[PDB]
This record gives sequence, C-alpha cells and structure tokens, in this order.
Amino acid sequence: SVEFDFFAAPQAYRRVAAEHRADGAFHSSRGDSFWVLSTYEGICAAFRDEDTFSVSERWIPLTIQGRTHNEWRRRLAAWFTPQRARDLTPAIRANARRRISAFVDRGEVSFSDEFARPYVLENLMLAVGWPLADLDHLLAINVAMIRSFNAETAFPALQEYVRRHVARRRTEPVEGDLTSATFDWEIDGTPVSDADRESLLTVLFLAGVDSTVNHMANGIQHLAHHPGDRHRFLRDPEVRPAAVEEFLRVNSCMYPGRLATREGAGGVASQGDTVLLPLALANYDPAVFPEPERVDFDREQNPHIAFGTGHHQCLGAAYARAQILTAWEEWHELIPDYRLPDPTVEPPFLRNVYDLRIVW
Ligand code: HEC
Repeated sequence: SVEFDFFAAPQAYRRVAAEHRADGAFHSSRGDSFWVLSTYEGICAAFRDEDTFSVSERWIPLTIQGRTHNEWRRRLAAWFTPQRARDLTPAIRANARRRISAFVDRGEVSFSDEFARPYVLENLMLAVGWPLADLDHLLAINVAMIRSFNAETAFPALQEYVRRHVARRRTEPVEGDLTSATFDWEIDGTPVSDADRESLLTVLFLAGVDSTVNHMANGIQHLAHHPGDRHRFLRDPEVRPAAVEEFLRVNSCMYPGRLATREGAGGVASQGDTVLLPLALANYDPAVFPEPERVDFDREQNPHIAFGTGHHQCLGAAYARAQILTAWEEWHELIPDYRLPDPTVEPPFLRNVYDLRIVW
C-alpha cells in the first residue's frame, strides 16, 4: 500500500502507478483506503460492469443505476445527441467569435476567466434552457465553487436558482425546453418529482462547465507552447477533429469512483472497497497508447475514454466536442499565432484554480 491522496494531479497518478502498480492496480492506505485501477482494459471493464463496480446522495443521473438510470438516459437523449450539437453549432460559433473579437486587439487574455468559462456556460445555458440574462449570476456561482458568492452560499444559490427555474417553466412551459418536457416524464411508472427535476438541473450545471473549460485551456496551452502542433492545427483543418480527440485523451484527469460488490473485483479488490477509475491512467496505458505522453494528432489508434464508458458515459460528450472544436476554429481565424508569456518554460497541467495568460 501507499499513502496516496486521490486529489493528486494526473502526473502524480502516473508516477505512483509506475512505481507501485502490480496486477493492474495500486492500493492507497490513506483515509478509509481505496484501490486505484491503472490499466485501460481494467478501467474499461470496471465502467462496463456495474454489478461488480456499483455507483450506488441522489444525483440524477450520476448516482442511480439499473433500469431507472436507463430510463432517465432515454428521456434525456434528445437534448444531447450529435444532431442537437450540430443544430446548436451556429450559436456556439457566433458566441466564440463575438467573445474572441472583443479581446483580439489587446494581445493578451486570461483564457479561461475572460473567454472559455463564460463561453462554455453560455453554451450550457442554451442547451439546457436557462435564460441567458442569468449568465452573470450563474458565472458567479461557478467561480465561487471553483475558488472554494463564496464556499458557504454558492451551492445554496444554485439550488435556489434551479427551484426558481422549475417554477418559471411550470407557470409558462415552453415546447422543446428540457425542463418543460420533464413535466410529462414518468420514470418506473411514476411521475417525475420536482426533487429529481432539481437534482437533474443541478447535475447538469455541475457537470457542464469546468471539464470543458479545462480541456479547452490545456489544449490551447499546449498549442501556445508547441509551434509545430499550432502550425499543424492552423494549416491543416482536416486534422482538427483528430486533434481534439488526442487532446481529450492527453488532458484527461477525472477519477470516477465505484464500490466493489464482490471478492476479486478488478482482480484486486474485495467487497466493500472503494475503487477509483482514473482516466489519466486509462488514457496513458502504453499497452494501448504507445508513447502515451506524446501529443500525436496522427495517432493511429485512439480509443480513449475521456468521457468514460459503460452506462454512465458522459451525456454531454457530443456537446463538449462541438464547443472545443468550434472555439479552437474561431480562435485560429482571429489569432493564428500566439504564445505563452515566457514561451520556453514548461507550463503546468491546468486544474482547480489557475490563470492561463496567452499573448500575441
Ligand atoms: C452539457 C452537459 C455536460 C458536459 C458539457 C460534459 N458532461 Fe460529462 N457528464 C454529464 C452528465 C449529465 C453525466 C452523467 C451521465 C450519467 O451518469 O449517466 C456525465 C458523466 C461524465 C463522466 C462519467 C462519470 C462516471 O462516474 O462514470 C465522465 C468521465 C465525463 N462526464 C467527462 C466529461 C468531460 C471530459 C467533459 C468535457 C471535456 C464533459 N464530461 C462535459 C454532463 C456533461
């Protein structure tokens, strides 16, 4: 066992795994203790076997499993398809262009604070049906949560907001609006409760901004430091979708948890153990991704699981992809050449509280 803190950065996960993993996992004695799976095949299998690796608070749909979870996903699917993402892409594109245009003349920006976070949140609000006049309010909630408004009142403010949104749509339902649609939903033969409605809307808010923003930021930070890759992205548009997938692989950092239900789970765990599924290890397994630390837009096999796999695979994957690609497209139209302030120091992986300054 090792005294390993699961709040560690991806690089730390990978170093600890390199030194301590055997049989596809290492064990942490920290806190209540937990296993960390370290292989692509083992993590994929765990995501795909909920009878062995359980997800079971009530956060819809993240913490429910079985037939009720499948029914929630069926009801939600229409608002999160690739076709819906395409339908919304002219709005996403105009959003990116408007925002980047407003700071091109400065020659600098704090990428995530001034651009990516309000961009992504605006896009989320459009998809979910939250009035865009509320963006500044919701942005303040989101920022207070990152910087943990403040730690005490941020989440209560979000809870009041979703309660008020439900009440707005119940008074004036809108055809095609997600919240309005849920007033007609049944799950397991029972009308959806306002408590589950509020849970769903809360999960969408908490899931739908930060991961997208930080993938946008870590990707542009790499391009700003690597002129060869920047030039490739700029001059070879056909490679851009592959580049987005390669950055999703490389910049993965979530570590979804599961509860082992049986002896020998994953080859290593026992009944009652917490098991973590770090995407920073799955997506860097050299058995599947040779030279895993290398950003290679031409990587021939990129079966990454940046969005998970199995039944809980990210609902927002198509929408996140559209936002990242579109933002980087519009960025390179207006700002084809750019750099980090000191372009020859190795920058850190961006997570939690950071300030990504780009100049041009
Ligand atoms: C517009 C909403 C939205 C966006 C954008 C979004 N997500 Fe998700 N994500 C969700 C929801 C909702 C779930 C829960 C799905 C479920 O439990 O069935 C989820 C689940 C996941 C999971 C699985 C967690 C588990 O326990 O299995 C991963 C991993 C994930 N998202 C990664 C990402 C990444 C990476 C991005 C952006 C680069 C992203 N998500 C963007 C809504 C979103």
